[PDB]
Amino acid sequence: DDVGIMQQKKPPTVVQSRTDVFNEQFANEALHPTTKVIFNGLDVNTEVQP
Amino acid sequence: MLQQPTGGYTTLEQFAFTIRNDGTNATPTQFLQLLSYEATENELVKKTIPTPETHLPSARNVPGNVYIEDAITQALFGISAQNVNAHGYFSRLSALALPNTSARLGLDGVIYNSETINIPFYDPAAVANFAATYAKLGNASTPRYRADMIDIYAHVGLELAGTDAERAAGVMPVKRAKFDSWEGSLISLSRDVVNWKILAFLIDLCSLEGEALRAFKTRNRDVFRMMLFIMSTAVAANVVNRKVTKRVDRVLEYIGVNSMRTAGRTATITYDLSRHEFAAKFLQLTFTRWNA
Amino acid sequence: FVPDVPEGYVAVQYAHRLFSSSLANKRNRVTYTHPPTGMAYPSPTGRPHVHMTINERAGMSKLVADNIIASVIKSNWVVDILDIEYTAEVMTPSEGYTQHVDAESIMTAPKGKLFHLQFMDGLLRPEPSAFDPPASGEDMRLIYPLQP
Amino acid sequence: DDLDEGIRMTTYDQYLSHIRERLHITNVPDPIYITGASTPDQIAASVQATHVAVVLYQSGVINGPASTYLRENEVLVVMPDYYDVVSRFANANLQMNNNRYHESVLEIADIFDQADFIQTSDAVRQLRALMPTLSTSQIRHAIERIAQITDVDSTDYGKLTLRFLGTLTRSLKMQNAQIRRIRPDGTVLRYDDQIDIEAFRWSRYFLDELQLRRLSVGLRLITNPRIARRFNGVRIMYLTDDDPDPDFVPDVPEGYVAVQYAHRLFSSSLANKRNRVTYTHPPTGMAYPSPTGRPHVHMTINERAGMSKLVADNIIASVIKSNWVVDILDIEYTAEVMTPSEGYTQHVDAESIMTAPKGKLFHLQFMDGLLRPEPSAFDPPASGEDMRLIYPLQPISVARSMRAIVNHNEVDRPRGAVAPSSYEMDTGTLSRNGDLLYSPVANG
Amino acid sequence: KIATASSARQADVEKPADVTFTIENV
Amino acid sequence: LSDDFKQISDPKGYLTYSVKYEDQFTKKDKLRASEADDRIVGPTVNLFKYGAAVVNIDLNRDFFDTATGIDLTKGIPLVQDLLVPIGVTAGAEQSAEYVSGLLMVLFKVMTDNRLVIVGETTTPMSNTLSTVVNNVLRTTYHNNVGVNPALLRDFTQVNWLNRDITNMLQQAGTKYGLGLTETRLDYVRLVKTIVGH
Amino acid sequence: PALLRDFTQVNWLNRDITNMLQQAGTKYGLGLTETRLDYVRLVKTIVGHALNIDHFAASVLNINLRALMEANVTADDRIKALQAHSMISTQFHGPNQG
Amino acid sequence: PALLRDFTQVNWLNRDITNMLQQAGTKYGLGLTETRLDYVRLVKTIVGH
Repeated sequence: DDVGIMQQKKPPTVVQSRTDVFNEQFANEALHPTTKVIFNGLDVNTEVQP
Repeated sequence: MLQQPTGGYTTLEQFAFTIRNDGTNATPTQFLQLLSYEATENELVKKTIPTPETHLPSARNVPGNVYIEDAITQALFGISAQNVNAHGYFSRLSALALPNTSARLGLDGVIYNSETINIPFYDPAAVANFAATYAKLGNASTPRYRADMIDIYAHVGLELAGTDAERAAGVMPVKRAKFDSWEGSLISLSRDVVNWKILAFLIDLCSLEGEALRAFKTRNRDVFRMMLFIMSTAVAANVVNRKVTKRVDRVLEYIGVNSMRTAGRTATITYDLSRHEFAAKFLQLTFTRWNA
Repeated sequence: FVPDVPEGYVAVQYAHRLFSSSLANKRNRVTYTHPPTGMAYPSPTGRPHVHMTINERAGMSKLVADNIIASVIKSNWVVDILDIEYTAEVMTPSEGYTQHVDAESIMTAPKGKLFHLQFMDGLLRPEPSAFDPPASGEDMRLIYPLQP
Repeated sequence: DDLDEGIRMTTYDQYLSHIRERLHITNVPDPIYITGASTPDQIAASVQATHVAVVLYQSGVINGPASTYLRENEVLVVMPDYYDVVSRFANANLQMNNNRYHESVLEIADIFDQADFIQTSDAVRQLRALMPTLSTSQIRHAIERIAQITDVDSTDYGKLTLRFLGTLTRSLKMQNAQIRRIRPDGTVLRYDDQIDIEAFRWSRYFLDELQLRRLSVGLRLITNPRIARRFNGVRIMYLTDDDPDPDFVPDVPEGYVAVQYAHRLFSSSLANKRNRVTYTHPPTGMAYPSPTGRPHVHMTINERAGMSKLVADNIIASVIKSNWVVDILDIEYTAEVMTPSEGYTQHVDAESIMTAPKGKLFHLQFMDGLLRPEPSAFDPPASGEDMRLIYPLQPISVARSMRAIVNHNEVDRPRGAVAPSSYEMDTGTLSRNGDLLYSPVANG
Repeated sequence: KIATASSARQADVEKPADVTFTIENV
Repeated sequence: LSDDFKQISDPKGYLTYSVKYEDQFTKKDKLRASEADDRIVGPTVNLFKYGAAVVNIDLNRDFFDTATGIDLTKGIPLVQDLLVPIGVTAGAEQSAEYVSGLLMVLFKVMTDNRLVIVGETTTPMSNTLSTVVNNVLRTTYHNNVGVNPALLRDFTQVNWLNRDITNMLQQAGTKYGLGLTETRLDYVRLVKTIVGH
Repeated sequence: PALLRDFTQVNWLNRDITNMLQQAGTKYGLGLTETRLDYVRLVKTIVGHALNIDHFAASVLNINLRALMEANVTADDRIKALQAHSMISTQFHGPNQG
Repeated sequence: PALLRDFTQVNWLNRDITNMLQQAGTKYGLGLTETRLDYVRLVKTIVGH
């Protein structure tokens, strides 16, 4: 139940930039869980509060 | 196999529900007496609960002994319960729903695929009636079946803080609860409740019919109200001590209004969204059974 | 072409208030809370068929933008962004799409930016021979005009 | 009537292969044929004289009272063949029916009271069911291999070494074979204690007594559920990865229609100036050129072989785009249950799950995420959605004894934790013959 | 530090029976 | 004499516990225990240390050795060239290898000629053992105690495990024991004296 | 001093301490005691120990922990203060507000 | 041709072929149909493929 402290083993994160038009195809898709994200540079919360 | 008493399993001294009151044992009914309410300008109105989906989760067989009682009580009352929407437990529960299953529900609250003669268990017809409804708790996460997490709490408020005239009327002012209290009164109350053998309560709620059932509803209203109270503390937007004379009064604003707060806090156990989905579905099923 | 909104959809004005971080299941999440019901949907996959209008984009969290675009991809949201201004080009099929526009920029750019969308007119695309075996993928268009 | 209840019967080849020789060496009359004109009292006389509940079917239409007598006394009728079985009985109830049978194994021990000629059980048959049908040459290869592992020189075994004909190779297959005296004509004589030695009465599979004793324990080992970790079939589906338990199998949603895979379902078709891999849909017959927009379908694939790459990639795209639930029954795999900190060392494309040889063992991995600690209160929100495709079709973690040996909140038990079974901890005692026993439960 | 995982199985300790020359009993 | 058997001490099983731990979980309150009780109970409390995510029961690879041709790394027995196609190479990772492995398991058990002799043993002085372990113990025991979950009783820091194991062990229908048990063959001679452990 | 019971060689001390400790009105204890704040969370879990310590410092340590336990400040407070000191209509998208 | 069944991408061909093989009057098979051991040696001799 306790919050983790040691850096955890996260699943690999595939970024799919999504353009106005694109050819989606699912050959060679991963079967293991894998987080998918649309934007790059998503580490936006940079203003740390002491 | 335990025979079910005409008054239900809850009649047995084995299944008594009790809570410490600043450490001394006391019936939930004599705790609810301490509670007092201050009405506010907003008003709760209980629109009808949508009827639960007929669709039970598939009765897949699973390795091991599911601890369903602990599962439910932790999902509702425990501190930071995890994996509340994991599907295996409720799949075994639906296996209990079957007309002539090998599975059995121990008085311990565990489910055993073995006939297990050594361990006493509930009458299978009763758990058939009970699983036939509560296996639906496995639907709590699936988008098609998610319960209203907001409106259902109106009912909770009405069934807890509601005066008999408001409970008849179906509309009550939103209330601010308060009571003379001790250091960790709400956490300790949730500890005292999470240890309750609620399956006696639920199995009695589903199995009994007619006069015995209605008498169960009157005899156990305070119990139901205490589970409702623990949930209300879990969803209360704000909880604070107020120092009146030397006494310290715990104050929960507001009863009957789910704030959807998920971050932990000192005062009370806290629902993650999964616990909200779960608790809301549980309230859907329980309030549906309670009002019939 | 301007795709029509399907009949089961609910119009939803965007506001920063609808989205928030929330613990869901051992992870913090950009939860959306649907105004018709008040229910919070932690994840993009389960959300109600929402037709969201966005008049602003200013002040919007980038994380919330990714969450919304994911809601397009996963919950079939229709998401009308009214702030965007753009020139257009109508490419012939032989010409192809010389350049593309990421959703990342359509969702996070200063309000005065002039976008340049390209739209193929497919009137003259050649037909495949009757006996040629199928290729695999589908072409997709994520971004559509609101006006002719 | 319950599934164990009914009128028992077996094929004549099963009778001949097993029960008949035991009838011979036990010195009993060959059990009478039932003409159907036969009295129940006659069947009683035969079961009495043969010490087994067995009679051979002769000719058509058994009468009512005799049939009910077979039913109450669980007599095992020996049908020459299974075709049109119900026509062989006159059912006044008219409730007997083909396809209403329950097939099951019946240990010879359950019919013979003579324990001396019983060395095995259901176990070995169950094991043989797992075996590929074996050309006699493969049987020789197996025997030569077991010999090789145990360092015996099996050279010239099963062979003739004639000076002019060269070496020649007889079959090594000889299941249930006995030692029996032959007539000079070459035909076998039924065993006679008056002339043949007692050791020939029943070749006990030609194993030493101790080897039979131990063989029993080994069969109990082999058929144990915990050993049985070669898993069959996988459900492909496009969910978010939310259920911690490795043994999770997503339930099929209420609207889905089951569809057997067939080459016929997919085709080429024109659609908006290209040749789509159209899926015609059997309940309504609508063609669906796009992978997206297809009706919800619990498709079942029994045999991947001959499936095109296009069709497969299209089924996968339909899992993702139309939320298809695609069971694939032909996959044999060996699951490994990882802990969250070791992640997924070994990966699997959808393409390989679709296009792997039918006989090969796949090796899937499955997380048990029970021991994953909660996120910090201020970890940045995740806009992305972790997703999953492959699931087991059956419980994995049949081997599991214990799980989640940590405390949830100091005193509370984590959801999904498992305590060891009581049997692991029951040093019992020995039975008077020396077998292991569990402790008595309750009394007495 | 990074979180990690490990494994352990119970070890074999079977040995040929020891030859003792001393005796427990008269 | 013929060597009809293979005399041994502290025998291998056919099945062993195997454990995967998440090393990041660890109870802060160190649990001091009697040195004697630590040497009976101790292989067990190490194997089922706090933070063990999974505890499986696999075939004992140390017993079902590669001398028999049986690999067990995939978690099932597999044998290279028993049930094989004829006229071609078998091909890697065939599922038939599973059936073959069972056979060889079944073979190796059919030919297990092992005969236990008592190994080095101990007679802890009882006052030196905690009562839960003193009940389980029967005068004597091999120093190679092995591993049983029943030993975690009042030793595992994990609370629910101890509550569950205590519950099972307290029930009449189950009864753990360790070491020299009285048996029907007690005092029977065969060069030496038979005893039960 | 309660620890000297049956350990001090000095006889009368052990008799006197045994006498006091045997009386109902006094009761020594050491280590993890169950308390009303047991299971209460505050990043981590509060627990009670029976320390060997002057009741003064024990009272101050208790008071401090309870102050922390009642303070109930959250991220919303920080983003409000942050909002005061930032240009008007600036937006903050931090963690869960609670 | 009978081998093409459920292997050819061509649908009508697989349909026509399956249709012929699923007739009672025709049945493809490939392999060792027959065997004839010697009366004395008990070894196989003339095998039909």
